[PDB]
Amino acid sequence: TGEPEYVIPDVLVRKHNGHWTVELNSDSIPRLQINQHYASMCNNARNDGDSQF
Amino acid sequence: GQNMRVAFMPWNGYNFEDSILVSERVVQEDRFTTIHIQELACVSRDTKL
Amino acid sequence: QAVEMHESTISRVTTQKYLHSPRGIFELKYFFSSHVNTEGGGEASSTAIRALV
DNA sequence: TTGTATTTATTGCAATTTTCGTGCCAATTTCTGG
DNA sequence: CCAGAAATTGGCACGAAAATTGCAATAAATACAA
Repeated sequence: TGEPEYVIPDVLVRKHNGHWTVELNSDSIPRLQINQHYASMCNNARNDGDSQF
Repeated sequence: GQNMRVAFMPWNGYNFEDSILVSERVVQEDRFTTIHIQELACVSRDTKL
Repeated sequence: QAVEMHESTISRVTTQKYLHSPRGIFELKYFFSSHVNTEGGGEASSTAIRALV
C-alpha cells in the first residue's frame, strides 16, 4: 500500500529548435498585487492618521 | 444482421412474454459471434526518490 | 563571475531549488562537484568518476 | 538663478564551518612453495 | 595441507579549499520653495 511522493519543479529546461532553453515554472511562481479599492482613498481629505497609515 | 429461418408458434412456454427460442445450429455456425477489443495503459512517471 | 554577483548570493539562490529536464528532476546544487586531475592538464568531475566506477 | 526635502534604488564583505583528496597502518582476507 | 607472505580495506589524520552565515540600515535622482 502507498503511493510515491513528488516534487514540483521551479525551473524547466527543454530543447527548442535545437537550442537548450530555460524558463521558470509558471504554475508555482509567487506573485502579489495591490488592493486598488483600499489604495484609492489615499487623499488629504480624510484624517491624517488614515493618510499616514 | 443475419437472415434467420423463423416460425410463428408457441413452443412449451419458452417464447412466453417476448422470449426467443434459438436453435443450436445457429450457435455452431457463429452467426451472431462478435469481437470486442479492450485497452489497458501503464504509465511510468518520475518521483523524488 | 559569469553573472557578476557574489558567491554568497549564488549559494543562497541555489538552495532547495529543483530543475526539470528530460533526464529527470535535479536539485540546483547537484551540478557543483569536486574534481580529480586528468593526464593532459585537464580535470575530471567526481560525478563522472563515480558513474564510471 | 540655487539649496533642500522627498522618492527610488541598493541582492555584497568577511569570519566560520564544513567538505575535499590522499597518506599511514593495523586488522583481515587471500595466495603459494615446500 | 600449512604457515608465511602478499594483497585489501577502512579508520584516523592533515592541510587546503569551498560553502555558509552574520550584518540592519544608506546614496543618489527628483521636484519644490526664495
